[PDB]
Amino acid sequence: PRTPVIWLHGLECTCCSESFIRSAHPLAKDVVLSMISLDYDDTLMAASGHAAEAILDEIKEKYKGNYILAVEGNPPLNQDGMSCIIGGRPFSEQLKRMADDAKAIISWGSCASWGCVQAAKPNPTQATPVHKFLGGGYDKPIIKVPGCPPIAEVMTGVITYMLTFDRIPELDRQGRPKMFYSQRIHDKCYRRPHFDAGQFVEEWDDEGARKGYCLYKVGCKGPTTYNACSTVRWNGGTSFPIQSGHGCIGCSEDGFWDKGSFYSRDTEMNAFG
Amino acid sequence: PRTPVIWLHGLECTCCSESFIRSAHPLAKDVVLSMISLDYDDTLMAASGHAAEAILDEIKEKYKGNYILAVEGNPPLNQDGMSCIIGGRPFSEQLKRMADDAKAIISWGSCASWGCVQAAKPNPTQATPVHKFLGGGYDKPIIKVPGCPPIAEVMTGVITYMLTFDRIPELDRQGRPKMFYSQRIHDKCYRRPHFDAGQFVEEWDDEGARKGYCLYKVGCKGPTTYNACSTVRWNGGTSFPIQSGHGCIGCSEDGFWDKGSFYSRDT
Amino acid sequence: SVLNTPNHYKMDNSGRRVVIDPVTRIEGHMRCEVNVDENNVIQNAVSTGTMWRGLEVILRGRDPRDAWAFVERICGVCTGCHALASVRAVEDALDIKIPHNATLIREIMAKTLQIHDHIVHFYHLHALDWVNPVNALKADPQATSELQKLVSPHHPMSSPGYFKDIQIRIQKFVDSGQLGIFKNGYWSNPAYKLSPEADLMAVTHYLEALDFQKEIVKIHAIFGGKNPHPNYMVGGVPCAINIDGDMAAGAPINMERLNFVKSLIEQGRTFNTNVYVPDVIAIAAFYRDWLYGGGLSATNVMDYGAYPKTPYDKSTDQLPGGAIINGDWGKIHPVDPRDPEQVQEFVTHSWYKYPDETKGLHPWDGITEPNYELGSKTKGSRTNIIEIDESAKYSWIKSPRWRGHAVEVGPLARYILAYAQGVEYVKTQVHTSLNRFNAVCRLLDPNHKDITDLKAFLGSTIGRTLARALESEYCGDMMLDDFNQLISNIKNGDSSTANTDKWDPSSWPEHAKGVGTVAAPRGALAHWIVIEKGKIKNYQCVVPTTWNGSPRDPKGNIGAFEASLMGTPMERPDEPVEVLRTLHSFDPCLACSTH
Amino acid sequence: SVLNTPNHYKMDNSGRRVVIDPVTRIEGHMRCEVNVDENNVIQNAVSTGTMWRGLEVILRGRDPRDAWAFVERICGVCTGCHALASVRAVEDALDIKIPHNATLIREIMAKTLQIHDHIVHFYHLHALDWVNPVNALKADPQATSELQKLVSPHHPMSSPGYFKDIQIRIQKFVDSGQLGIFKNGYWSNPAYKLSPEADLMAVTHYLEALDFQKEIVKIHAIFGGKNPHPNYMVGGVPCAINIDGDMAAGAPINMERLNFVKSLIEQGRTFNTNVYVPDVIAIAAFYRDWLYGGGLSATNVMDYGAYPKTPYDKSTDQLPGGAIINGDWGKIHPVDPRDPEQVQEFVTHSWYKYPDETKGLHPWDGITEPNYELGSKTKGSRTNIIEIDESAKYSWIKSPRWRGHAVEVGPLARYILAYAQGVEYVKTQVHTSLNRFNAVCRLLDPNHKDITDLKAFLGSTIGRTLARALESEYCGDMMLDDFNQLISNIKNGDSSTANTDKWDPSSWPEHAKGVGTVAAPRGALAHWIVIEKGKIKNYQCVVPTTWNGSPRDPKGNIGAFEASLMGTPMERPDEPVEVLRTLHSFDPCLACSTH
Ligand code: SF4
Ligand code: SF4
Ligand code: F3S
Ligand code: F3S
Ligand SMILES: [C-]#N
Ligand SMILES: [C-]#N
Ligand SMILES: [C-]#N
Ligand SMILES: [C-]#N
Ligand SMILES: [Fe+2]
Ligand SMILES: [Fe+2]
Ligand SMILES: [Mg+2]
Ligand SMILES: [Mg+2]
Ligand code: 3NI
Ligand code: 3NI
Ligand SMILES: [O]
Ligand SMILES: [O]
Ligand SMILES: [O]
Ligand SMILES: [O]
Ligand SMILES: [O]
Ligand SMILES: [O]
Repeated sequence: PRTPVIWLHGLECTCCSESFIRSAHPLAKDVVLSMISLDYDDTLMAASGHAAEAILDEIKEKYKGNYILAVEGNPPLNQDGMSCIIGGRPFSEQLKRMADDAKAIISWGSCASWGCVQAAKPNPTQATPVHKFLGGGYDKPIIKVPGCPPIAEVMTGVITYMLTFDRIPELDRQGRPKMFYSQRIHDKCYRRPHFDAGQFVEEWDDEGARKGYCLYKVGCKGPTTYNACSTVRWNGGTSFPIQSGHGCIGCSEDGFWDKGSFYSRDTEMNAFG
Repeated sequence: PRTPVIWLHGLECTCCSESFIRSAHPLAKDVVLSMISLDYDDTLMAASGHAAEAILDEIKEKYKGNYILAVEGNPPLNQDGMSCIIGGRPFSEQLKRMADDAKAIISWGSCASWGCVQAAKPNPTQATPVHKFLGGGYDKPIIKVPGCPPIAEVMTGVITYMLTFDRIPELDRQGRPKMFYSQRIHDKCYRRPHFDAGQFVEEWDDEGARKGYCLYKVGCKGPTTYNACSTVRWNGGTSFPIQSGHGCIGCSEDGFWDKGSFYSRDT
Repeated sequence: SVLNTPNHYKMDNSGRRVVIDPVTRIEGHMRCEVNVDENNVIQNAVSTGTMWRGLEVILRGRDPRDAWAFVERICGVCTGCHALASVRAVEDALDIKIPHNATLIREIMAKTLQIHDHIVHFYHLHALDWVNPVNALKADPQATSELQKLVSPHHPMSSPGYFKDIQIRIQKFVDSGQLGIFKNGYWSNPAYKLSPEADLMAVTHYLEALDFQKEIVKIHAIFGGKNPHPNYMVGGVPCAINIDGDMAAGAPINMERLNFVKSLIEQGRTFNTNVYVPDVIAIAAFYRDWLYGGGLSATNVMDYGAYPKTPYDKSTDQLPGGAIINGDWGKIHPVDPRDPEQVQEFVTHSWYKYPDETKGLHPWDGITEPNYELGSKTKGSRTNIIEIDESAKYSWIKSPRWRGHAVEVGPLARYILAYAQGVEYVKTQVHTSLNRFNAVCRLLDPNHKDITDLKAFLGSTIGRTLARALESEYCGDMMLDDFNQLISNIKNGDSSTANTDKWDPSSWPEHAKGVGTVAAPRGALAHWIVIEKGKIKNYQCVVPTTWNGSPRDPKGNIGAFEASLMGTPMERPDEPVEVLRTLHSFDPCLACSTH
Repeated sequence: SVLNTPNHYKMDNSGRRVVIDPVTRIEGHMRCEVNVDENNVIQNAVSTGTMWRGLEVILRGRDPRDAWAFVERICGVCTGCHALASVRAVEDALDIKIPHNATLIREIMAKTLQIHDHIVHFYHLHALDWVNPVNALKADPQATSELQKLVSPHHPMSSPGYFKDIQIRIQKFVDSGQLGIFKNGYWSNPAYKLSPEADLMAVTHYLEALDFQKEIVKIHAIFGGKNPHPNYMVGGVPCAINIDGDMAAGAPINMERLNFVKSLIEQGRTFNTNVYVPDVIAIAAFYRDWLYGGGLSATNVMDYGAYPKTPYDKSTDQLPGGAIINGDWGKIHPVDPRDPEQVQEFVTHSWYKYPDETKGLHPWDGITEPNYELGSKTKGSRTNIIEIDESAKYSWIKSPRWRGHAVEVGPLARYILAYAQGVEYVKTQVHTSLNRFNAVCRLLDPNHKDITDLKAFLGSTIGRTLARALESEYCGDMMLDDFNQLISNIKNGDSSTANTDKWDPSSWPEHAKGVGTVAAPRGALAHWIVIEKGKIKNYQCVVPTTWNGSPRDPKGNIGAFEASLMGTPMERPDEPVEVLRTLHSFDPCLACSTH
């Protein structure tokens, strides 16, 4: 029998669900038919309304302590939580109930990990990442898989790791799997030789742009951003933001929306600053 | 009508033909059915013997001045040229004859471009690259597309450029298309951050190897090698030598077999 | 109560109330409540958007050049369309004209999104309202192959053994007792009308579409870095072109990348023509006697218009816009997103506050101040809604109107508008689709009488679904034309991709306002920006699902979702397949609707 | 002359002489000459390798650690097998044991090569000896679909419309008058026995195989950087493994790379079983009356043996080796590549010199000194060979013998050896394949009497062709096993990939010798190295096509190519379809043969 997965959706844009189904290997079809049991997921699921709710009830008891709770999006705390209503009740109540009997949590994406766009100033809904919502006393692992969205093969790679090797992958201090989040973009960037030579895009579509010069001067946040974009890359290894000519915007990092303008130059560059 | 292409084969291993059919986009099937007319190619063609030779005769005359001559491999000059025999005669005579009425030549791979492995010391057959065999008087473009073999999409990219844009691509001083050969591996290498930090593989399967550290100290020739391996990459963008853990051996560069041990540093 | 709406509906909430919360197989969060009469016919419908994030609020004070990335995150399904609206709105405000190739690449990205979004919507969100996978286990593989060959003769994937292998896989899945995404489906409801063989074909194609969809978005990865959420920028596209020059292999766009795009385009065209369009036609034929769900599409439709063959010349739009009102397809009313008397948003039945709530605000004047407040007739409590009170505020969705009219937006709106404006590609698609539909109907019913009434055929849930598929096909052909134009431009010497004349805010006027429009997958999208001293002073979005999913306005007009449900009989009100089928035909994007 | 060979042939060159130069649809360069009697039956056959490069010479003085990259370039078709032989030879000489994962990854690369090489050989090199693309244009697409469903019920790609679309594309190519690779093919020769429907099915599959083949080699790209010509190293594999640790995404092998490999493996298995194997069986049935070409295969076969389930333990070889001589399948003679009385190479009829040309040299004692010299009975001149003089030196291929015996090598040799040694997987494949063959024959002839004689079945050009396909299927299954073992090793804590104890030449003995063996796609491969003071003193290769394409030895025994043509009738000697079909069934690699 296949590992039960409950995939909840809070305040979100659905990019993490979309990314997941882009996976080249394993295919999403095979993950759902043969690897896990995707027992609840508002995006793909047959049942609605009362029939959907019933599933939650049933899984929760049938598989108490044995389901993975995957969370996309996040709970709002403003508007008495009714800026995200599910079954007539705050999403936060759904999240808490299912968290209580989960084996482990996967915080998909920057929304569940950190807050993402709805949490940017002034955060009208008091959108709150999963780990902060559950607080310091929550006693099960929370695996943060950040990015807006994460890379597809990173998402399915986390799942296949757990299914193949029978353990939670090693996590850094922020809860991110070292499998994918233990280097900065700039630590494995093929444009680095240009950075080193002082060869930059100075203005869009300049000489440097057409040669693939470094994007630091046009705002690349790769120097401060931990992700697999420059190694695994995106959409079956096709590209990543920097390859296609736009700097990293920092989208896996806590607080990236408020770090500064995407076209502001990254900090912490000198070891004598 | 589709552009006539005559693909000759001298002394070779056939890796350039193999690479060509790996092309992800365009597919080889589509190149041959719809883009070019692959009129002669010992590897894939139906006809043999006399029937095969007859096509060369016919294409030459019928398309005089209007076919692209693609060459894989190279002509030997030792053994009276009979270390590469085609139709009972030296390959060099075939090459000369077809070069005389080509519109342009594509020198596929390091064999046709430079000499490759058979030309490494002491070069028993006096294997000679196409441009040197034809000499300084040869009056048509020779497009060198080096590498052992070249990347598949580089090979089909050269052909699609010529068909789409109606010109020979701009070439560097060595005859290589700037489209693909105007940066060194090291100039676009994703392991460069490690080179810069003095983070190297020092011994196979060391800590550095397991973190993807730079391969300079185990002999990577990327600092002196011009190719698209670190940008386009190999086999539908899947990998390249360095990504998979072995240094570049320099395989697109003239003389790479005799530049020293592959595991000795690039100096 | 019985409410007689100005748009000619009688909303009657005295019958039995049915609540659907969550509405699944949408993006985001929705609640729908209906009332049914003693004959199980819907006599009232209530559309509730159940989420809000506040992007309009979050944008205030930020740099207009950054906005696209924020608003792109309105939605990961229609990923990129908000970025495109944004950059266009800023370029409008600042009088920026972009290079040809930037226009084309943006259009290529847009048409990629349309194809991806439409295909995934039909198979992965919609199909389970028409397809019963459990019944597919009853199919004969040889008869399934026969059906396949008739539905789509060119599709190679028809072997009986292939269908049998698919069937074995789904049987294994079911026999496992872990039914996952099929658990608790309404599979015994007679509202499901396909044969076992058609169910098996359709499930087969669901799987083929899940495998296919990841390929087409590689066009976004090439031009935009990644999918979801490709990159954009004000003044051009970031994906600089270098085909033949020094360092070309290191440029974003080079020969190899162009060859890859060509390949991807062709794969998408083939899937449209061989799998998606033929499936929608055939499933429509099985459902030929179920023509409910037309709603407003019968009367009031709108789009801003898109895809001009000549950049910046809307008379050349390949999906021409305007508004048809009161069902008169002979009168195309021009739509101006700048006119304060045209697009207006009301909040009387929404969870927002205005100083003067009698007003509809044009979006340059828009206000987004949350006001979560339940009416005094609510059953339940503030944090436990049992039956929402639709006489008061009942949604996070604002109420957009056009000159005070409620309209439907989306592919069907655009198809009606294009048909009515003499777009020959569209007319041909519609007529040949009708002809194909009637042929498949005659396969199924040899006494079938051909359908000839185009208003009846298009103005339905089936017609809405068909128009979406046809639009996908049209987008694939247009995108190929755009690619060929890009190649031509490069061949004639133009590899330029960005205009930086107005990159620096020192070049901007102190005060500026702009609007950017997009033919987004779900209909008419626009963003309205007000800039002051380099910063965003106001930023208001009105998105397709905002229109369609709208609650009532101060005069009581109902929006497109509510209208579409009125008068639909349900086999089993408590297993509301019909509701889902019709709502899903709009492709609701609830994160979009509320932003 | 009439020459009565010690291996029981009568080579008679008094009949009409037919010259084939070039032999196309091989790797590299070959010339073949035959003589036919008055009944157009071949009574003499002459194998000439028409190229030489001198890799053995070139290696002298170089570092053993570099050798693999040089010898890999012996061949880009069987790309990697020489690298593998090389590192194994150096590791043998220096007593290096590699980690289990290195063993496994090398086997996965080897099996990837087998599959790729076998599929491309059959479709792209061999098929046009059996398949008439012109006749495919006469096929009925509906009857083609029916044939396809019979040949391979599980393959999905069977629609009549698909086969019609393929036909349309070939018709357009023909209609263009630019016939390219099909130009002047022998398409009116009655040696072509397929129905038009089988020809169309097979052309369809040629195109499917051309699209597929580029996928499987992505396994080489992941473990070895690139294909053709993946990287290797002495003591391990360079593709270090890090699944879970710091910087895993930047390691050569991580979780995503493993998932990619799994996907690729399964795609290959599927193509083997659904496309390749069924095609060869079905084509064989159409050729059931054409059982020519056995040659040495049912008397004298050899392989070194490969793929041990327990590393470094040959009694566990999944393709066990040995030599069968004189047709006694009940006696497996052990083969020892170290024994100077076993493998020896003669040059009596080759373009080389030895000090004592009467000797056969074991490869540790081998000599490669070129001697291009034509016999005084040659028709033509040194640079214009009209008819080669096979009584003298007539090839760049040396003459390898095993204890003085001429033997055939290749997948057919391995299948006979494996069958004879009780390998149940192989026994099952042979018997099921014979049954399937006879089933198709009876579909073609209800009056068919089943073929039961295995020596006659397997010992033919058909059998040689079938054995190659079966081997591909077996390699896919074994490769999956290897992958699962690699995952198990990693799960139990072992991610190691290299042994560096002997990396530095200071750790080496001043004198050492070694031999590395491989079950290469075409048969028995070995490299013999002699090391002196850190440098290569001697490096000798004896490759599969060296064995098969061998010229005569001092006693007059003929090799496998020459034997296989003897006794074959030709419909049209000047349109030598039968010669091509049989030579091609050996998959000649002439660059390999001569190195
Ligand atoms: S700043 Fe950005 S583009 Fe430049 S080297 Fe670093 S990560 Fe790459
Ligand atoms: S030496 Fe080789 S591995 Fe290191 S950065 Fe340069 S090219 Fe990359
Ligand atoms: S913007 Fe995000 S997708 Fe990667 S390159 Fe930067 S972390
Ligand atoms: S060895 Fe050759 S394939 Fe590329 S990485 Fe170096 S030029
Ligand atoms: C949104 N479409
Ligand atoms: C979007 N609606
Ligand atoms: C070679 N095999
Ligand atoms: C290889 N022979
Ligand atoms: Fe949207
Ligand atoms: Fe070989
Ligand atoms: Mg708004
Ligand atoms: Mg040798
Ligand atoms: Ni959306
Ligand atoms: Ni070979
Ligand atoms: O969206
Ligand atoms: O959306
Ligand atoms: O949305
Ligand atoms: O080879
Ligand atoms: O070979
Ligand atoms: O070879």
